[PDB]
Amino acid sequence: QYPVVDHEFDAVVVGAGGAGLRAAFGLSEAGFNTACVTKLFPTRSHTVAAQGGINAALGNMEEDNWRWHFYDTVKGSDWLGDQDAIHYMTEQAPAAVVELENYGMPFSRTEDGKIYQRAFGGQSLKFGKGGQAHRCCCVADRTGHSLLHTLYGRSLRYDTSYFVEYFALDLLMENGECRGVIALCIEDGSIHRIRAKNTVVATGGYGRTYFSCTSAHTSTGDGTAMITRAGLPCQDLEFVQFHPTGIYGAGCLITEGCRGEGGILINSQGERFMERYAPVAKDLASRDVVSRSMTLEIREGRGCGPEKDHVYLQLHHLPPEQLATRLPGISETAMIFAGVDVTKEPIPVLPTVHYNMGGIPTNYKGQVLRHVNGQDQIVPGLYACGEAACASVHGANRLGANSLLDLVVFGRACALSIEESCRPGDKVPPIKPNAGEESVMNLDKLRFADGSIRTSELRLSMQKSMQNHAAVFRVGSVLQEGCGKISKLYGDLKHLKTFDRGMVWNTDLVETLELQNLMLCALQTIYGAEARKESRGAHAREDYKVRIDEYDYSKPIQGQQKKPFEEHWRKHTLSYVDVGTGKVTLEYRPVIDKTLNEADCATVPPAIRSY
Amino acid sequence: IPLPPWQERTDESIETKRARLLYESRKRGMLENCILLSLFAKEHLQHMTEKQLNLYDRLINEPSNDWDIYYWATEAKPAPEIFENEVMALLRDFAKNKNKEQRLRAPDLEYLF
Ligand SMILES: *Cc1cc2c(cc1C)nc1c(=O)[nH]c(=O)nc-1n2C[C@H](O)[C@H](O)[C@H](O)COP(=O)(O)OP(=O)(O)OC[C@H]1O[C@@H](n2cnc3c(N)ncnc32)[C@H](O)[C@@H]1O
Ligand SMILES: O=C([O-])CC(=O)C(=O)O
Ligand SMILES: [K+]
Repeated sequence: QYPVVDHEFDAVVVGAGGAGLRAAFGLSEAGFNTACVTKLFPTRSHTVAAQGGINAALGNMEEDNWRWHFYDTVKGSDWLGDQDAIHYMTEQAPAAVVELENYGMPFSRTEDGKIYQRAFGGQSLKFGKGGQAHRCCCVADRTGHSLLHTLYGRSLRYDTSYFVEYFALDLLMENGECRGVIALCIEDGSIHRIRAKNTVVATGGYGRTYFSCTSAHTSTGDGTAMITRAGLPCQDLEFVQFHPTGIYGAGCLITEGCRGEGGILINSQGERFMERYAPVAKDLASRDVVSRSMTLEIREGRGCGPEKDHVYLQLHHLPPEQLATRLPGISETAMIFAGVDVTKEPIPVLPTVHYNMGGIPTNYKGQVLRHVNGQDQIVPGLYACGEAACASVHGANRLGANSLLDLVVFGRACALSIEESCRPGDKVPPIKPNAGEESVMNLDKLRFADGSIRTSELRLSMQKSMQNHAAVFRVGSVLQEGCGKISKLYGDLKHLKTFDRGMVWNTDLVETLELQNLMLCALQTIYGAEARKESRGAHAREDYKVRIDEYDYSKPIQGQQKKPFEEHWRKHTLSYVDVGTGKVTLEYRPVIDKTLNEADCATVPPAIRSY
Repeated sequence: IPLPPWQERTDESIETKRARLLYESRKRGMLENCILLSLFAKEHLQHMTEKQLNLYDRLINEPSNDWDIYYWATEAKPAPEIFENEVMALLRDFAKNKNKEQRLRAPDLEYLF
């Protein structure tokens, strides 16, 4: 019933974000016949929302060393990040930025023509001894767009074949090797098998598993679900990073500059509660302290609104000139989405999903990993980079301005590893004639569905359950009830009912495919959060408030008995899902503490998390 | 630097044009344009003539930066003369909520069937 168009390329890149465009442009510049599949126009990727900058120890302000950026990233990951990847990312950071500038990115420069660097919170010097660092290189406030505009423009110069508005359905796997991707043409509804010797998955995050995230409705974990349907593991999916101040309901990001310019957080009793939880830093404390404080205020009963589920962000005590000049765009955002005049009303705010540290496990070369009998093994022909991948350079918590760095470094790394292990025009591996039939069968079932639960109704129940069970507040009984609810919602996928039965721009069918991908990401996230009985980075439990490492790093290491692997939690989570039954399976692999070379960069041993 | 000069499509039917512009309105880069354009498409797409659909097509698909479209609709930055038309006026009117509607979540697609 469905004709299948076939395409042959040297390499296929799923995703036209910062990471996908860097990998596609790198493969095409190296001479490979490269296809780039994307359900959006490349400038419509979530990368365009990034208005900050990119971290790099260029030293164009003070004296800086990339090993200090290495130390800050390792410390920020709460020693769950792989130090060999953090070594590769931080060391390649200066060369990548200069390469981006020579590509044509209008980086904001200084008086002497050097790239200007700002001070994003969390950067230090001298291995954390002291001194704020200036590593954030920004292109005004359109760094994310300028990155997408430059890479997509240069990729077209090398004849990168773009499949704009194509929805990748599944990986084409055969005998444990990836031989391309089968995708859906959203315009006409034709199935296309884009065959290639190497596949690079750069599909972004999955923030839409929750009801309140700062990302667009497109971050649906599609690449994460493809890896899951392929029987391959996903890594650290419970580590969901929250931004403290997001508008209640919509989820739009409220910048920390509001609290910097004088904005305060208020509960349902007029109390500036941050004076109590952090008398030193107050409302400008660390994001984890602010988020858990807000969640604790809502739990104990001091929540605002008719449902008492959020707190207030007050700005009206500031003069109107400061609200307009020092905080541009905050008044328009609060009025348009919350119906709030900031000069006389507070902004309803709530902790909001912002970044996914987890995703597809890879090595520092971008090669996707699987776990076979307690050992890591490369999946031939499969690469991942960006927010969809778990290098892991961010470990348990991502630092600011390191995501755009993660995009360009490992997107380039994926291209380098493909061109160093293959050659353009190599023999395109063959696939069975009926390869992808399971994907087309699933697509046809969703199109001809007429059950009892609508797609929007199931999506709302999933997002609500994830918001009420696996968000900032995580405790045993709540997490376990959430696992049962999400598992019940996965069984209810067999009761879906869609309406658009055609194939011409079937947005209803696209969103129902994304709901399938969201449910797979939600199952692995909430089961991994229930199992991880510790507190590390963005994961904080009330029944287990201490970071459980192989040693107790609050005391001298030697003199203690090193806990075995099956007892401590300084280890990555590996999650599988039996798509037929929804059963989740959890494995674990160790954190890579060795660097690329100890002579050039020393391993930073774990230490107690200092807020 | 030069990207494909945006072309006005005249090969698709009016129903295919509305369906395409509905997809391109809901699937944006930022959450701000995701909520506004999806709710603006819910209220105007099925009633627009082909003239208005072609203006709405150019408004939401020609600008490379989604932030530029957002700043024009919120009147934070002056829109170009090629975009100052009737659809931009409706978008500015829709952005300045007068009936005090939701503007929180993207509308569910159950209003089309
Ligand atoms: C959400 C967000 C993130 C963000 C930020 C502000 C916001 C609102 N500001 C940042 C900042 O100032 N500095 C920084 O370092 N990071 C900042 N971030 C985070 C970071 O920028 C993002 O995580 C990053 O841009 C994500 O990059 P990535 O390329 O991995 O993800 P993407 O840009 O969303 O691209 C995904 C692409 O994949 C395509 N896709 C997805 N699913 C499919 C399917 N099924 N088929 C085909 N293509 C698919 C998308 O179309 C897109 O092109
Ligand atoms: O400034 C913000 O709110 C966004 C942010 O921390 C980042 O993504 O780097
Ligand atoms: K990630």
